[PDB]
Amino acid sequence: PITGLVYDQRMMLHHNMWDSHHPELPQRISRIFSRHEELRLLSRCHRIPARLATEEELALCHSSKHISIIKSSEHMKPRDLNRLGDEYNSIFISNESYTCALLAAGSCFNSAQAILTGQVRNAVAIVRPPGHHAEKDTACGFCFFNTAALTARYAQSITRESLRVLIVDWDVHHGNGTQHIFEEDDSVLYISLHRYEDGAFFPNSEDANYDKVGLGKGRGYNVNIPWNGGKMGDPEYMAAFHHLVMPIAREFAPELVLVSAGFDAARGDPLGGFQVTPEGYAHLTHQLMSLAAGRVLIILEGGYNLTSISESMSMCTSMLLGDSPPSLDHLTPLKTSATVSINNVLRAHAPFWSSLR
Ligand SMILES: CS(=O)(=O)N(Cc1ccc(C(=O)NO)cc1)Cc1cccnc1
Ligand SMILES: [K+]
Ligand SMILES: [K+]
Ligand SMILES: [Zn+2]
Repeated sequence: PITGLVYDQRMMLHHNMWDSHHPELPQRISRIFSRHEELRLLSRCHRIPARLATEEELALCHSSKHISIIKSSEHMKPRDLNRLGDEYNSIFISNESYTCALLAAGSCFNSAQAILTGQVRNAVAIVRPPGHHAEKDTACGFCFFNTAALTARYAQSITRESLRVLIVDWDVHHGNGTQHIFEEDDSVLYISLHRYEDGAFFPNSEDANYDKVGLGKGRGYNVNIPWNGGKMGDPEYMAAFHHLVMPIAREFAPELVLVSAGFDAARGDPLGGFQVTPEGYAHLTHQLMSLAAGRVLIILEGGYNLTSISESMSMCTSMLLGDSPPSLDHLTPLKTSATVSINNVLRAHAPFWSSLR
């Protein structure tokens, strides 16, 4: 009945030296941590230390060239850093970025290890930079290494290769990197909910559509729930969990649940344009706690309204600690396009999941 929490101020050192107001701010993590203390949640958790991921651990998911390039940025001059960052889609780099990405990954490794050895039941990781857009061979969308994907593989490395890991990605953006890393893998089930807009929303790829179900042995093990034409919120997310996320997850029967918990679908986010409430995130967390004997690790991804992410992530930790879910508002009828989205995923995944028939 113990919840772990990892937070390390050193991850604030990654910064944008040319645009100091860039939304992926150092204070994202310190604000979430401060709100946990304000709400007296922090002292209810067992503190798990951060550590650096090793280069060998990074190789679980990333190419040696990509590791070596990001590693080399630690010693680069500002001119090198600016030009390297511009080689990627939506990346800024400072001399501290590599170490910060290592600490984000190693923090989650330590948290997964604590869960899998029975030291804690569940855990929350207040980490940056985020991970889910990072691919095998490249950085993207504020992410250098794929923390959640690396954690799944690390979990398998300390248990058995076939350990069933569910990754639920509720960041408003598609986790293109996580999908691609596990696209041919049946041991890691990837379920993403994301604003899609027929491919017009970042990261602007049809890879995020509902018809991408995985490849090879991973056919059926990639579930994309894409949202189009609507300011989605609690009713749509609750419905997707009831009809898709939870039935598929229960049938998969994961042994560990990782949440790529971005909070950019939250009410107030400057980029997501959605209205998931803090009580909504609490209910999503509480539902996931019914899987894998409660072995759930919540990993911060995106989310850019400092107040919204602080309240939202704190409510998730409150759920991990065993507090009762706060009451949702009256769930309005679903946006018509949300019903269309859910039906499209149901038709795409009915060949693979008997719980959907
Ligand atoms: C800051 S930006 O506007 O230039 N942006 C870059 C960006 C990359 C990744 C993430 C993230 O949270 N991923 O999970 C957020 C932003 C493009 C954009 C435009 C509209 C909506 N979303 C993204
Ligand atoms: K997502
Ligand atoms: K997969
Ligand atoms: Zn995001």
